[PDB]
Amino acid sequence: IRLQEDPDPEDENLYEKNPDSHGYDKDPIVDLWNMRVVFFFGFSIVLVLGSTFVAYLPDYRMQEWARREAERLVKYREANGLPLMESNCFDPNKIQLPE
Amino acid sequence: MLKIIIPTTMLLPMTWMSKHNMIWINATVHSLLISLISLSLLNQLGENSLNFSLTFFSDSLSAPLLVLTTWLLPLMLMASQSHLSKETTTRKKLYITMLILLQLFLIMTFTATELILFYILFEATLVPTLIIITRWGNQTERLNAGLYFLFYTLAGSLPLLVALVYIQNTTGSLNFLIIHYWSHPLSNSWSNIFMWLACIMAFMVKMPLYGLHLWLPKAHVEAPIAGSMVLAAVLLKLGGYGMMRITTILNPLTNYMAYPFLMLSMWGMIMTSSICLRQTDLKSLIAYSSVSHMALVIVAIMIQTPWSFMGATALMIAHGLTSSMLFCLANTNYERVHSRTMILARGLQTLLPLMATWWLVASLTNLALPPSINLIGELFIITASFSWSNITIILMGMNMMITALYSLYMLITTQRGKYTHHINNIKPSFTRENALMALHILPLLLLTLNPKMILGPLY
Amino acid sequence: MNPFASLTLTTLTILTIPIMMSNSNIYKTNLYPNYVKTTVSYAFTLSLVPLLMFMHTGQEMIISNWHWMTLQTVELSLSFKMDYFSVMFIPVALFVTWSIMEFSMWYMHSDPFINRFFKYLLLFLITMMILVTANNLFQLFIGWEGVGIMSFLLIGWWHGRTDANTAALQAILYNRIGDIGFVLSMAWFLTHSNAWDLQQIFMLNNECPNMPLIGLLLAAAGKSAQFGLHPWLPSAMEGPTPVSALLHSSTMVVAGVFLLIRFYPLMETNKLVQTMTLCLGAITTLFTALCAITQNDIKKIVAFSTSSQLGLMMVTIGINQPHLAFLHICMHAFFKAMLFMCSGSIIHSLNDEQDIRKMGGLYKAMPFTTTALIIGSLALTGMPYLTGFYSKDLIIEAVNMSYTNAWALLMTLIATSLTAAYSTRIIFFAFLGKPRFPPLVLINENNPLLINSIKRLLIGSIFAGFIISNNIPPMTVPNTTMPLYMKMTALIVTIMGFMLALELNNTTYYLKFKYPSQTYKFSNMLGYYPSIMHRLPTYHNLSMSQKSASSLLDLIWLETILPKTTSFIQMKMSIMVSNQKGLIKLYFLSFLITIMISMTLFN
Amino acid sequence: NVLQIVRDHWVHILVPVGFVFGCYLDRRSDEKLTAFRNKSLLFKRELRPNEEVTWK
Amino acid sequence: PDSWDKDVYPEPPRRTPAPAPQTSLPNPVTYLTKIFDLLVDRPVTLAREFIEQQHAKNRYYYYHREFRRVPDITECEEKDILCMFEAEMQWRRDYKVDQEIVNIIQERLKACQQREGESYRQNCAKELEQFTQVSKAFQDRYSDLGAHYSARKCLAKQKQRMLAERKAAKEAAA
Ligand SMILES: CCCCCCCCCCCCCCCCCC(=O)OC[C@H](COP(=O)([O-])OCC(O)COP(=O)([O-])OC[C@@H](COC(=O)CCCCCCCCCCCCCCCCC)OC(=O)CCCCCCCCCCCCCCCCC)OC(=O)CCCCCCCCCCCCCCCCC
Ligand SMILES: CCCCCCCC/C=C/CCCCCCCC(=O)OC[C@H](COP(=O)(O)OCCN)OC(=O)CCCCCCC/C=C/CCCCCCCC
Repeated sequence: IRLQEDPDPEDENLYEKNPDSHGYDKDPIVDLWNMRVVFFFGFSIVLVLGSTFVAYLPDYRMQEWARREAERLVKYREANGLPLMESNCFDPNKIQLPE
Repeated sequence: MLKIIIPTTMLLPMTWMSKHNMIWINATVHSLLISLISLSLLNQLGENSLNFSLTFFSDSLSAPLLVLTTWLLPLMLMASQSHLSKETTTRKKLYITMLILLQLFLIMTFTATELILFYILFEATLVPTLIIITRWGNQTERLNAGLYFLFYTLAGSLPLLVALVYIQNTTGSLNFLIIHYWSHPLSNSWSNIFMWLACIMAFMVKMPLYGLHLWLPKAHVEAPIAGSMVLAAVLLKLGGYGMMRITTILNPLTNYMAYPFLMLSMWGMIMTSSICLRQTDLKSLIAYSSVSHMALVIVAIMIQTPWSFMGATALMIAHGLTSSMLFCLANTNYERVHSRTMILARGLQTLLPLMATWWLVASLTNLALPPSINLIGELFIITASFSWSNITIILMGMNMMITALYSLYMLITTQRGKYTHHINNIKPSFTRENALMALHILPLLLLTLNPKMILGPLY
Repeated sequence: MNPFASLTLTTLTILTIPIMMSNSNIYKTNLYPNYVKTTVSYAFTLSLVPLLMFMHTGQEMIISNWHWMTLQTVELSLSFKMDYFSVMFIPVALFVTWSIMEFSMWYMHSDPFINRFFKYLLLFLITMMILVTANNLFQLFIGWEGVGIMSFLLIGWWHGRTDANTAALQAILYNRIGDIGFVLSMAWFLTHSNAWDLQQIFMLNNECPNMPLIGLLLAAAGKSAQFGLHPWLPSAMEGPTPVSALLHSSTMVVAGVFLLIRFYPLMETNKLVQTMTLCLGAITTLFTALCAITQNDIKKIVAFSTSSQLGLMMVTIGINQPHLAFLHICMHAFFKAMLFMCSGSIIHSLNDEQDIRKMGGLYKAMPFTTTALIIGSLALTGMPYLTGFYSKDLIIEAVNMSYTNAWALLMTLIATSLTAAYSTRIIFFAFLGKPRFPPLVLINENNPLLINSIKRLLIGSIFAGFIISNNIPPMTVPNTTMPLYMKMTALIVTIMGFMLALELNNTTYYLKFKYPSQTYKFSNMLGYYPSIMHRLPTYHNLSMSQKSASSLLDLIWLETILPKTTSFIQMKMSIMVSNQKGLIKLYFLSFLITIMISMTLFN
Repeated sequence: NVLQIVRDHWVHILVPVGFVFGCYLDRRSDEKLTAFRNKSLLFKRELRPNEEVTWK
Repeated sequence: PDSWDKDVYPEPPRRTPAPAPQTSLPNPVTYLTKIFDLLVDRPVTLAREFIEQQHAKNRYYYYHREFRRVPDITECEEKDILCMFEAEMQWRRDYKVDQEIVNIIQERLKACQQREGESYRQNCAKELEQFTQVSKAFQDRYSDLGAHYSARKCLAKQKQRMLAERKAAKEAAA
């Protein structure tokens, strides 16, 4: 031997001392409460409440507003015979081309 | 963003003042609460971003990454508490402090509004990761892995710093809004070519790009479980976010300078999938799968079309979740048998059924299985690449075939077959491990249910 | 509201219901298989009702109930197309699944995971229904991959069997090539039509081109096991007999044919793709029949018969007769499911013996399975008034009367003859003669479940073809006038195959032994395709994956270029700089040289 | 006893009070950027009879 | 129904043929339709009536947000950040509205194809022309702007198109 080294320790099994162990801590009470807080907070709170919050987030992307505006524009344009989509985004009168 | 930044800086003293047996409980509970608070950033506008103040802003691209980071912190806490049972109280608190500092730096990086602050923070993320790897790694190669990771990132990113200060001197501002509104075309000159190279190469090394990726297998194999989870889930997404941010000022030079990177990305995607086909180590297989997916993201960003950006963002989120779940499963297998060899342990389906179910789900999400967000992102990228050119479909099909091949090869080798006779220390799966897998997999399916939240600003 | 949409969606939802109840005490007990069977029966009746609604007035609908997401100008929504194809295929699939589930209640009684088996069967049924009723390409792809992965999970039912694992992986590989084709078609369609739904695709693509149609053809070939991508289907017989009866032969292998049917306007618009489809179907049916006529595993023989029928369907699509293909799909589902159930009964009675060389005497040993198999083989070969008559006879007549490839027509006729031949082989080597099984006779086919399931599938093999043919509206111009010899071609070739195969089988009783011929060796070993094409490409790919990519590039040259050379140069320069002896004379002479250089070279 | 509960569980308020302080600081930063309030061309409007500012 | 506008979403008048039976056999479709109406339609109608009665007791309203027009990028001066911001926001809103217009036209096309069924190639030629025109205009507007599109890029593209048209007209007149 070249050192005064400890031998490699044996692997410790949590089920030996605590057959109904959740694998969080060696202490049974702390292990049980760690399982309880993780499950409750994570699953219940985060998953369920965040999912319903995201589901019912207000339509700030203006999808339905854009649909209503498009409906009004289509109705007005096809009622008056105008093209449904104007070929230019900006006004050629307001655009000044070089000579 | 202060309502999310300050709770992390309060996580730090809480962890350092908590009892010796309550550190994990307190950290997990309050990390979950912070994630729930950060879920409120997903309410974005369709016109512009959320400008909180002069320093921080949130966008449709920044919000999913912030939510992913905040959700990822407690999972890393669970895995770390798995593998650090015998550590001393001070060292446990130091590990939790490193994780908290990494999360804080990542949040500030994603919310930063200037390119220089973004650079400072995304370089500051190196120190906690390097310390974690080189201090709590298991094998000898952790030191070499840390050196490779550090020097690859820094050699990539220093020219980015020089180019950023040059751009500020030239134009007047590094603010993202100003450089977006006041953008001017980048003429075809050698100086512009080298500026483009500096920025793109920094973020490509961060991606990583094929040929500049060996640090990724070295670090991911040799890092502890928390380091492996954070490195693949989030730290690989800094390059993609940066490239999606800086490409505003690099046009139209990107049309001419993207060919070598596109060829590298496609061919290296094929090559890394082939490498996955012949891997004797599970963590290495997962690492090279990560490289292939990030190469696909690089292709999407380089082709740079509105359909490619949405696919890139969706694929980044999906890959983060999937790679984190795969690393967790491999870590449980390793803790069972104390070795990373793939063929050492077999029959884990007849020895551990629920873990076999988790493996099946993770491998199904790893390959593009509809209607998962993985498939959504991959399909958008494939469509954009098809519009770009019509042989990219050949390359993408080859990659998909090899991806399915190696994913199912890993699943069959680890789970199916007959159990190894001499391995009799495989105890039943823990409630902690099962909860970890469930919390990895359920958000992915919920994001599949609601997909517009991870498609970025181009949606 | 019209009850059409409500009843169709209700059938799909009640199919999905028992999956939700898989986390309950009913799933923990032994009533789950009966529960699933009852649900499938109720769904079958509830889907029979809309079939009556359609056959009266020809009502068709599309239901875009749920809007998923809008990619700018492309709207992806959950839409269901309830047309002739859907409302005719749903009740047939539900009926076959009901029969297979009762047969599995009998067959898998000793399996500890019979509940999981039934849950997997129900999931496959749900995914197949999604594929059939899908209205847009994304939903069609969802059903595609769902049935693919369910096939993967059910083929490798016994996880301890390396052959089962290899078969599952092989099926996945071939289906992934098909998926490559499918993704190509989807990408082209979206890029060039701004849509992923059939209505806009048909409206805009007045002349569909080679790239999308070839993508669709490749996907169909991969899913339906045409030539080139065929071997996965015969190898898929590693799973339990109920899986082979329900999934592959009856419902899943017709997914590619169904996909090609759903794009029949585009197929009509193009011609080169039609020629390619005709040639592919002809070569597939010929090759599979030729391999079938000399197999000794009954499941293998039935699998090759299924592949030959799929090739016949592909030929039918290629001659621009999409509706005859669908009719043949239905008839083939019926009688092939019955044949697989009879083969499974024979296998289970002889203690898991699947060799016709060990079967014999079953004509009188097992009466009911004997008569059922005889009826199924008569229907398969095209008996003049059975279920298979109303499809195969018309298909052959249309092939003879069309402007087609002469070689394709010849191969189709030869394939029909070889179909008769292998049906005769199965009957002769399984039921005629003296017993060859082990002496302990455990033969018992008196189970009510097996008897009732075979009874239900037996009435369909006789009467269903007549009803379906006489109820559907005329959707094609009949071939009223044709020469008498061309009118009787199918019967003539069928009888010739019967006679020649019967003579060749009767020659086996002689006390004469001869070494096998080269043709026999070629046909028995599946044409050597699995050997060469499963050893050479895989060996080369796995050798290049390690010698070139991993070792030569990643571990050697990518290391040598950037990180190793830099470290070597820095180490050499560091040694050169730090190698100093600490001599003031030396470095003061260096100072003098530096002073001179600074004075002279700097101005 | 009750004191030991507070002695050990007093760290559970640090994150909530940090969240409250962060919300307060967000309000403080928002109140410093009120230079174009009720002045943009798009959202310019006359004030309601019983209001002073359009937003805080 | 009054939920949508019949002009925006046209439907041709529905002509359902009258039943003319020619046999004494009872109609299973009619019998099953009567059973379905008795067992399902009446209960769902009663439930909906109860729900709508509950709704009418708490009737409240929501409005459609109105945006006024603002000066556009053509009027904005160079590097005038406020005007550029306003013009960019207005341009993005107009882009969203145009996308929804294209979506409406596509929905019309799909519905007409499904409704006509076997005679779609002839009876849907009217909706195909409108879709062709709308798609052409939308492509000319926002065809190749890229991921970082902006009102400035759209204006530059329009200027290039106008210059090309002027050059073509001059060449033709020469
Ligand atoms: C590169 C070439 C590419 C070719 C592409 C095209 C291929 C077309 C294929 C056509 C069908 C070929 C069928 C036979 C091949 C498989 C033979 C085999 O393995 O049998 C063992 C196998 C028995 O297996 P086993 O129980 O294990 O017994 C072990 C053997 O005994 C062990 O004894 P074995 O090993 O001695 O048994 C084999 C032996 C005995 O088998 C036979 O004799 C079978 C004969 C079948 C009938 C053929 C003549 C049909 C005449 C029809 C006449 C009427 C025409 C219509 C007009 C009527 C009014 C004018 O056969 C031969 O030696 C050759 C038979 C003919 C081969 C044709 C392909 C030639 C390949 C290249 C040349 C090779 C030459 C050298 C051979 C190798 C070196 C020695 O036989 C069967 O199961 C029955 C076979 C089927 C019989 C009925 C076939 C009817 C349909 C085909 C004829 C056409 C009918 C009309 C169609 C419609 C026209 C419009
Ligand atoms: C589009 C680009 C791709 C085109 C095809 C490329 C083929 C690349 C080959 C795949 C690489 C293989 C990597 C590892 C595969 C899995 C491991 C493996 O090899 O298992 C072998 C496994 C089991 O062997 P068994 O035959 O069952 O014998 C069992 C005895 N106990 O067999 C296989 O799965 C091999 C299948 C590979 C198929 C290769 C050839 C495929 C055919 C391609 C050409 C056909 C084109 C189709 C024409 C369509 C016309 C419209």
